[PDB]
Amino acid sequence: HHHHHHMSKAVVQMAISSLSYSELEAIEHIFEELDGNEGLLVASKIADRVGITRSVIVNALRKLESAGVIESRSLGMKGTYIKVLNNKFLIELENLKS
Amino acid sequence: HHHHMSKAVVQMAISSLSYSELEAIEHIFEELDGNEGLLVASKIADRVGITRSVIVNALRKLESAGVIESRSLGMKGTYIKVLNNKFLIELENLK
Amino acid sequence: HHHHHHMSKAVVQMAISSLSYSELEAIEHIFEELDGNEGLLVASKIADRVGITRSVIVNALRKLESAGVIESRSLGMKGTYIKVLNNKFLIELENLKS
Amino acid sequence: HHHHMSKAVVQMAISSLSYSELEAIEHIFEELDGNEGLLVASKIADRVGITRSVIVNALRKLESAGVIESRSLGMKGTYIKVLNNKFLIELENLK
Repeated sequence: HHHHHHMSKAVVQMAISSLSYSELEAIEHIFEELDGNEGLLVASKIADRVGITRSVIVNALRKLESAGVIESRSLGMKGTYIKVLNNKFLIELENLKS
Repeated sequence: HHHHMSKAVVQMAISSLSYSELEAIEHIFEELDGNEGLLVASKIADRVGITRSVIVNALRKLESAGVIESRSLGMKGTYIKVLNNKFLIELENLK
Repeated sequence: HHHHHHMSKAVVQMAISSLSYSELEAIEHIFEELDGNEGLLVASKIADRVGITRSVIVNALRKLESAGVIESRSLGMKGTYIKVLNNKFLIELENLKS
Repeated sequence: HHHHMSKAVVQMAISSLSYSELEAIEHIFEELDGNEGLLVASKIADRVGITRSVIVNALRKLESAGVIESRSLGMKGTYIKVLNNKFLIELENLK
């Protein structure tokens, strides 16, 4: 049936295993402030809430993007515009919520 | 903590398998226990109805992924050891 | 320096290892009819040339897309519009040309 | 043919390493040969200038990827075997 999504799973799985614990924790908050597949992130709000520096938000972000799971864009000014490219991602995230 | 790389490795490995190759290990591994044991690809081809080659390179792939090991014995069988903790569970639910 | 591209490499590497030999061979031709990063593919021309059916072209294609290396779009009519999303891909391709 | 999954596995593994973790195995593995041997993470921390923990979980990751194995001995060392053919070359050129 399932058109072997696996590949998309694998990718996500990989992406995740590379995150640090702080980066992982940062990710669950980031993708919950999201409105489904695309949205806007203000890193300060996340940073303030979780008690970590924007670097870890930023880095978490890069790691994901470099694995091609997301794509993200400078809205200079206010936040950063995030778009999920991989359907299986939010499952895993939503899954292992701890 | 680290068990994601391992999941990844499994999904990576299992996702490079041809559809018929997936089917074939599906059965190799329903030939139970869950660590080690053996068969011959003759006895599963003349049995499930899939040629003895798809068995042989389905294996060759899991083994290239590091997911398993196999001393192919001296012709009288082919010994399989799952050396990847998580292959076990991650297999089960498959298509 | 290199902002750990690795992840993008890994992804590509993975994508590749899943292709069949015919699918691999099909890929080198597809991505050479390309004009750099994006372009247009007519699968029949490829099929005719390499002597394989459109299914393998199509499948090769899916595998890549599902690993998020490319994205591809129905131009119904004429060809299929292909876009490379991963910078490290064409290196590997261009690399292992055989 | 199949040696791509293996490359993949290596790039996968090595890409999950922290920058300092990469640096640390860089040296663990310049402590040469190219299959097996040992050290202690005490003797490389009080040596290269990186703490003994980054050594320990850099290892834990390569080993979760299946790239290596380690019986951590009985405190008097820590035995390392690269069990992945291609880790060898793929390491070399690193950042």
